[PDB]
Amino acid sequence: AMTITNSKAEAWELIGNQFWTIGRVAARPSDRENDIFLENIVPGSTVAVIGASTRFLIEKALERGASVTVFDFSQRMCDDLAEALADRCVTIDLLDITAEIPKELAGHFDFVLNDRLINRFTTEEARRACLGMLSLVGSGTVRASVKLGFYDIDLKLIEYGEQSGTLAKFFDPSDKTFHFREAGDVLDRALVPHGLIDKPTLLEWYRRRGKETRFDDEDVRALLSHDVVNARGYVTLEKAVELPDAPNTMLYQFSRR
Ligand SMILES: C[S@@+](CC[C@H](N)C(=O)[O-])C[C@H]1O[C@@H](n2cnc3c(N)ncnc32)[C@H](O)[C@@H]1O
Repeated sequence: AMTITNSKAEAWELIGNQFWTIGRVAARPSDRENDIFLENIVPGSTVAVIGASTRFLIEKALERGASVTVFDFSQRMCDDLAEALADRCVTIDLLDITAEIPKELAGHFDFVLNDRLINRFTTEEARRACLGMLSLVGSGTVRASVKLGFYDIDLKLIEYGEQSGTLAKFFDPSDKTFHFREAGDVLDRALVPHGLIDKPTLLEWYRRRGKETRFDDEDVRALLSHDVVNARGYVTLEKAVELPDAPNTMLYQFSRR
């Protein structure tokens, strides 16, 4: 019942294992990218993955010898993941990274990884999230990739919502936040192929997904330097790398010590 405080979790009850079985292939890290997420991580390391959907990244983490805990705010996601890994030794917990971290977990991980999870946030949600990741790692490293600029669907959203003159109703240009459930009829028209998941399932997933903010590189930097994220010590961006396969996707490694 943390789905009361965060109704976005409802969006992922809809999807479950479909995300990595029939979802858009490019919407998860490639083999190479799993490897980049994991560099200099060695057997024995404690690693937290936020997003139980990143099933193959989690599986390379375990194969590498790391002690992996997965966090996700959706019960089905946890359940389908625990099913796919029933033979492996791994901890899977129900948690909302934008909620305040349980004290029993502060500074408990060497690494916190997530792939394009920040894209599932609004700006104030993403600020809270980054704080949570930092809270988890204590003096460890956070590696978080972010997809930059607009999604293909965004381009249909602008177009088909301009012609309709509804664009301002569901898109805020101040920080580039979309409200999908509020484009109404435009959403249906703009939907693009996400692997082999069908239109009814997409539409609903989008509608349940709430608001989402789009980021440019300057936007991710502004987020990381924001007072809310530095409220408990100052943050350091150690590096930022443009990923090979994924779509204009920058991976950011940061910490606060
Ligand atoms: C990893 S992110 C998006 C990128 C894509 N799913 C991937 O694996 O590359 C989506 C996953 O994170 C989870 N998630 C989204 N928002 C969350 C939040 N606020 N707290 C915890 N988990 C969240 C969702 O349940 C979903 O499993």
